[PDB]
Amino acid sequence: KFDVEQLLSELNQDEKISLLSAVDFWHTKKIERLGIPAVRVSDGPNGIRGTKFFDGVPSGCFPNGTGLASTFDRDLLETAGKLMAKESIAKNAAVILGPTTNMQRGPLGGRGFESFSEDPYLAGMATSSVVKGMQGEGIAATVKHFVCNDLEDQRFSSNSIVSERALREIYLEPFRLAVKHANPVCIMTAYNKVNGEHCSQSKKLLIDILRDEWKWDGMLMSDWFGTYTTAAAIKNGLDIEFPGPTRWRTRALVSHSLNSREQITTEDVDDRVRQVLKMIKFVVDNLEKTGIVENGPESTSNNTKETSDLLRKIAADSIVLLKNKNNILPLKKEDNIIVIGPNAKAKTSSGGGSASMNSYYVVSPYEGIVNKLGKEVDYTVGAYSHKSIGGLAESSLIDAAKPADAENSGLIAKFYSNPRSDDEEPFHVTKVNRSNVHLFKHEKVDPKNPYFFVTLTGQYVPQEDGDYIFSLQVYGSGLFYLNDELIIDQKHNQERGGAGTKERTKKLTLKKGQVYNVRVEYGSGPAGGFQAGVIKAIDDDEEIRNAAELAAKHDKAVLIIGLNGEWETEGYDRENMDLPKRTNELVRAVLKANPNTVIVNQSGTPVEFPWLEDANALVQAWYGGNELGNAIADVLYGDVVPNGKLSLSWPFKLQDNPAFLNFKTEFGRVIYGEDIFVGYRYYEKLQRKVAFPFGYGLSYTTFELDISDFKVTDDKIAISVDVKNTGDKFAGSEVVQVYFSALNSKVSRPVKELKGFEKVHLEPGEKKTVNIDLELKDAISYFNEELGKWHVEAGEYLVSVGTSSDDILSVKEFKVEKELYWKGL
Amino acid sequence: KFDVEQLLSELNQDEKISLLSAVDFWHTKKIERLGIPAVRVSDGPNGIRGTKFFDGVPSGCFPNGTGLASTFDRDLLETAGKLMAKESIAKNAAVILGPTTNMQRGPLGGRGFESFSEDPYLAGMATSSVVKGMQGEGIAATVKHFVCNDLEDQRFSSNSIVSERALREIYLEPFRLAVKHANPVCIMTAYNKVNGEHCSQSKKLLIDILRDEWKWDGMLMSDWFGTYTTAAAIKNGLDIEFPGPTRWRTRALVSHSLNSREQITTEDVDDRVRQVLKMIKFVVDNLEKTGIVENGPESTSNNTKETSDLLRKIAADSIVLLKNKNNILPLKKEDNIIVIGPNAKAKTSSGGGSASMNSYYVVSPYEGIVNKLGKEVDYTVGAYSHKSIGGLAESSLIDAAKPADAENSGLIAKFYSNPVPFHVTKVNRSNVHLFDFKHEKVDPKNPYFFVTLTGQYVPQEDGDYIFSLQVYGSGLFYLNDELIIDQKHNQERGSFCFGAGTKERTKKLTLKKGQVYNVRVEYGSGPTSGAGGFQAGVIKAIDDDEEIRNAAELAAKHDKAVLIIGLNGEWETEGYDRENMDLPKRTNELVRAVLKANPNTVIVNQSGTPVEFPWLEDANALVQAWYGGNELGNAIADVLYGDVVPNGKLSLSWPFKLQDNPAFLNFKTEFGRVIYGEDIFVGYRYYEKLQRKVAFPFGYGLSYTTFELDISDFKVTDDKIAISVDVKNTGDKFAGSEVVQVYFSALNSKVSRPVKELKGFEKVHLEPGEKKTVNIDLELKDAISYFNEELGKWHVEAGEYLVSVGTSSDDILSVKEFKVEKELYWKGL
Ligand SMILES: OC[C@H]1O[C@@H](O)[C@H](O)[C@@H](O)[C@@H]1O
Ligand SMILES: OC[C@H]1O[C@@H](O)[C@H](O)[C@@H](O)[C@@H]1O
Repeated sequence: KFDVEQLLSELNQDEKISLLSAVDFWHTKKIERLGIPAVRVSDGPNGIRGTKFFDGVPSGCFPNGTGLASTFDRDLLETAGKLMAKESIAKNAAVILGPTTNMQRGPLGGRGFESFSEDPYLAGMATSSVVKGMQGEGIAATVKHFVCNDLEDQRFSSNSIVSERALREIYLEPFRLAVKHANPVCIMTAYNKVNGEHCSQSKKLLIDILRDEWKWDGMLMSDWFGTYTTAAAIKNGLDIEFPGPTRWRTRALVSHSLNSREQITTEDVDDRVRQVLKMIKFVVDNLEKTGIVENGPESTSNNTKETSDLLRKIAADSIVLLKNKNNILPLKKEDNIIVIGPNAKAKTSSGGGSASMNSYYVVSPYEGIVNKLGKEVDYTVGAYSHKSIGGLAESSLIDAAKPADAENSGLIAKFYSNPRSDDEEPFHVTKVNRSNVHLFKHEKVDPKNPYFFVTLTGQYVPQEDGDYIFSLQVYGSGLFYLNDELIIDQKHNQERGGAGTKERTKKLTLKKGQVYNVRVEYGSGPAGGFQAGVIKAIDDDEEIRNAAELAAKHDKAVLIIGLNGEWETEGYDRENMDLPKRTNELVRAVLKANPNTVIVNQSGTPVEFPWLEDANALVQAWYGGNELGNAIADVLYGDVVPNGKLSLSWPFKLQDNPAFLNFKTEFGRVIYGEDIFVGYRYYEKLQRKVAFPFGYGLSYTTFELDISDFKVTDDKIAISVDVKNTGDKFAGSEVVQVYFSALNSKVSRPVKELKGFEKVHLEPGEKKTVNIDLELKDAISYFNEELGKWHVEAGEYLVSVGTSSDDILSVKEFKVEKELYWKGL
Repeated sequence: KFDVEQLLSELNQDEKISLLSAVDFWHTKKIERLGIPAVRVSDGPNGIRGTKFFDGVPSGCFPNGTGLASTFDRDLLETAGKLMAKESIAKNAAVILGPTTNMQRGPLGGRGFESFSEDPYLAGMATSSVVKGMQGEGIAATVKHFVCNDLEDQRFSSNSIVSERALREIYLEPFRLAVKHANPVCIMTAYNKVNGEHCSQSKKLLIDILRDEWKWDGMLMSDWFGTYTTAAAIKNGLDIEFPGPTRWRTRALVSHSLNSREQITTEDVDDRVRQVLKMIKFVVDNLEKTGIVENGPESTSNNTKETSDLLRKIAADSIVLLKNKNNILPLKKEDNIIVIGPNAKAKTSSGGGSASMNSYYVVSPYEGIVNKLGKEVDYTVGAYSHKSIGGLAESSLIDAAKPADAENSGLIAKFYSNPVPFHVTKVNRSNVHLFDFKHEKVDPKNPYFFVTLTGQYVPQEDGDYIFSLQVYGSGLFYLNDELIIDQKHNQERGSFCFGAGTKERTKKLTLKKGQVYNVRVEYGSGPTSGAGGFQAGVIKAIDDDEEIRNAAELAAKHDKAVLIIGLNGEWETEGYDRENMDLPKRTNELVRAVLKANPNTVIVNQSGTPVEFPWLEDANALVQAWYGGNELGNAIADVLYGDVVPNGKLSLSWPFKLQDNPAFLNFKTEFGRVIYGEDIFVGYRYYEKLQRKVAFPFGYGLSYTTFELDISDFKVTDDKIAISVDVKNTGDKFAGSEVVQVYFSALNSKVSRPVKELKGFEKVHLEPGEKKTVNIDLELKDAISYFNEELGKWHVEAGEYLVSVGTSSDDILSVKEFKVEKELYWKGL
């Protein structure tokens, strides 16, 4: 018993106002007097960070959305969201800030890795599965970012200018599917504008569509700081401003607007408060099922074998095999192999930003291979591809003459009020594990005028002789000292490189075995952050040469390449679709030296493979979460048979893509020039060849399918597809994909549209039948912009059933006589 | 060598934003780096209160605006300007929040008293004159409130709905006249809306009209808290938010708006900042001439004879003699008088609100007469008419074991952060006004504190005493540590604190003459149940029926009775409007009784706006004094006795009955709106068009001498009208001033006009038999235009016009016609 209307009747005006914003970054407002508790929310869509970045409680990191979507497996995505709920309860977060489902209208989007698919049906069913899995556990979902936050560049002001047809068919559509099938408890409004109006105060989006048309009854929260007005946001449907303390909705701003008849009425305030109360009721109603403790502690209690195995399956099923000539794959355990490449020993579990977290652990691909084979594995780096140098904390000690324990590994961070007599004391001390230090709450730290200083210390011991490059990045100020000798100055002259500085570096000749003193004196942000790193310097030409040489001296090479969460991050978009640095040269040399090299690529979004024609085996890993390396091993050796399909089009070159010319905010606007033609919708219409198309992925076995039954009423389509593993060696899963085409429509349309899919597991020689039933209106409508309505048009239509958007294997023609106009769900 | 553009180029973005709001109730932002000092500003339009209300430095209270305009004396008004400036310097206020020129479309307006006149011409010229005086002495004026802040009711939300023609002709006009002749340094935007949009964010008012059309380059400040958006107020031309600390213009609100492309660009901000820079430049460029000292102290250095001379004079010339049958006046020293009435011994210097201040002294009328004759004068109170009961601090002592001295005369006030001491201040005024109470240990954003109020009280009489408590916050009143008055439990809504505080709660007790009693008031400030305030008071109860009789009989045994009546600054105040035009309580019944027993009585009324005199027909001598400021009593004497020959003329129409007024049915905010239904027909323009008779018509007042005039030269050119008027004091006993008023009529206009409109005036002082000539020059377009709403331009229409020269709107003595051959349409100034 938490009663929304009786509480609305009992709250005073000031309490009403106080419910319309969050208290701090993660919490709503407790109202002891009426039994209304504070609710914790937490990022993000691929696992749960909890209440802090710096010194964060470790957690279960899932694979990233585009990887998730590539499973084409609702049941699994549903399991995944169920796991995300357990991870959340472990952090005592009653509400998750995920899934994310904006749209990769082009490939360069900085958060492209974080959403699901360029296809609105796949995005919407992925979204709907994850939310259903979260909410079945009684943890609330927050679908974000509503809507058209499809690039990062200047997102707070960016105006997405988009027709009502593209808006309905591509960008609103995954939210519609999620609402219709999963009823999320919350939605987060976007930072941007749509057609001139910030989403967070758009009556069209937040009220006309979400409320009047869809009848969705959940709670809208702003993206963080993504509120832009006092009264209009309240009038126009933004239920709660995050984070607190409130900027736009103080008691004085709000009640002054009420008393002065400016814009809003008490009815507007109530309407927003009611919606907050309903989200609160969902949380309180599930407290018995979840065990959430208000302002409770955060643990690593979900860090179990059950969780590890599941994160492993999810990661392995995300992987997409893109090429496999000559049976390079699977590898045999007895193959003589070398592992090469910049991503080989990296732990690229996620993209950057709010979706990232602190992990229990991350298994590198190298380690995955080591674990697989149960012994040492030859290795060479081949080339570097980092955006900035980190790795200092990850390879440092407090006192070198003590063993590399967990208690002794890392750096000590000592916080100070002043930068001081011998006798000032640290007001906080933390063991620092990761080099990038992100800021953070303390009583000696003034909330929004936060001035403090960090003394970061430890010992670094070189494992090889030669040159080593040290680095510092600060937002604020700091100085780097090695053996109490200044080596890098980020105090005196500063250059912006997005709020903070450019990396400054110092190359130094060091000696294997010897203990050097690392001390970094940092100055608080005027809330801040910094990164002191170190990397062993290499001779790039010689290292390419070496990797080539080594590759020639082994049967097989495994080259692990790609991008990382610094190249793909909330905050900015990519400049280009290139792999970094000398990667491409590394790859050319290795392919020349051993043509039977398997290439495994980790990225959230497409990259150009210029050497593609010479690459005989190519695997798309994605960013795999905690178990990424094990999952990769599973696929390479065939303990998992690759079963993922691309959730994205993979064009040859950046210029081929439909958003090539409009993927930048210029004069504050982004024109959606391609209209409905996004992803494969674009490339099939132009008949432009791509490297790999939507829905593509190979297996180690072969499959065949046909429509084995088909029926249409005036209202419905039922289709039965027979699928069979025609191989005699591997069991495996195939993804049946159902596309619709209009054969004689008055209106321009995509060549075909995904409207169904089923994933089916088959032992060698096994045959199964999957059923796919849809209401016509789901399958064949388009949005009629002039009439302001969806339209099931009379005509002839074709269903195409296949294993990719290209690989169509069975079709059926049918007729539609019953025309229908509609709105809503 | 303060260079507006150099500074604007130099300020960083956070410095820019910090300029767009004030730091506290009274100061702008110091930018030390750039030698931009904190400008102090101060209320009000009739005297300079200074930086605090409670425990405030005493000042020179001028008479209230309707009084001032009644002088019809530009020179004298310009002189009061200078005096106001000098009083401003004494307080280290570089900027004055005045003059006030909203418009008495009806008589009931809470701040009716504060403005000048229902006449756009009179109010414009009074405004211009007062402003010229102020700014010749280098102190900046702030003409307020722009615009249509014409009742008090719900004024933060009130939507003044008014045609463009009325807007232009009546409400905007006095601002137009002030900008045109006087160029005030600042203007203050009104709290209210005009046709659906809050003044403080109306592009139409603040930019299209004020900037684009009039070309005025001053700075716009908000009324206090009257900002309602972050970005739209910045974009639509509101230069600075008052008071600090900012609500709508925090560095975060503004810079988030800018960075998120929400509504405002950096241009808009520059544009605001710039105007602010100019106001500051004015102040800086006059620091030598004025000697103002940034965050300076507050002195009473101007409490001087010279200054008192002038207040006495300005007060004297504001008085309007309305009736004088049978030569009851001037009173003669040898006359046997008794002074009677509710306002005889009271000190009603001003109207209520931000116009008020702490005075050096107020000479009551009773005292004024005492001073003139120099002997005890017989008196009886006659009746009470206070709205609420005060007095308690005034007539009390810290220790009963001491004499009635300076620092023993008051109560002690102690301030705690917990209920029952950061500050201790000795209190002499019963109204404890905490609105701008500042303190190191008080949060301006949340002013949470308590007051214990203490001292002892000694009654000079035997009977019932009525005690009173009034609060905004919470209060408890104990006499002798016994609970007598409860303002904690079940509060009601009444008129205290601009209508926000409590109804008066009182306790009748029996007391003993000379007996010491203990007074303890325990007060919680506003946040505990704006900082707020409270009032504890006491008054001697009277037999109300007997007290009338007593006065009536006493009046009968004297040659002449002097009956002092009217309102005061609790009946008439910022914050709410009057409910009716009635004299308070048993006042009328006193006058009916006194008039019947002694037909030789002079009534002196004090009000800022009209009241009904239902016994008008029986009163033979009737004088209107307004609210006279410090020298109010001495000025009443001067005119009563003929040392000043009454010379004021009414700034307002004075109808017989409230129902008679144009705004009878729409002088209340309803559904957040006020429909200005009478359109241009405001004041005399209403009455003359309806041929409705009034008790006393606009521009009316008597003398103790007689006058005649005629037009002795009349010339028309293309742009100008020259008129000459010969005026003679045709009496033989008294020297005096007559006011020549010049009105205009359109005779065959295509458009409904008023019967005539005030367009020029002159005051001329004439010894018995003296004749003089006065010369009025006016530009044609400014005399005879109406606003053509359809074309959105002023129109000088072809046809015939009539000029009426008279000594009131109802006493035309001479006329002249001219023809206008060719029309002109025009905008601007
Ligand atoms: O980190 C909290 C939130 O902040 C914003 O930066 C992001 O756009 C959201 O996706 C995220 O949930
Ligand atoms: O004191 C500052 C301001 O206070 C407000 O209450 C009044 O409306 C203004 O006229 C005055 O100048």
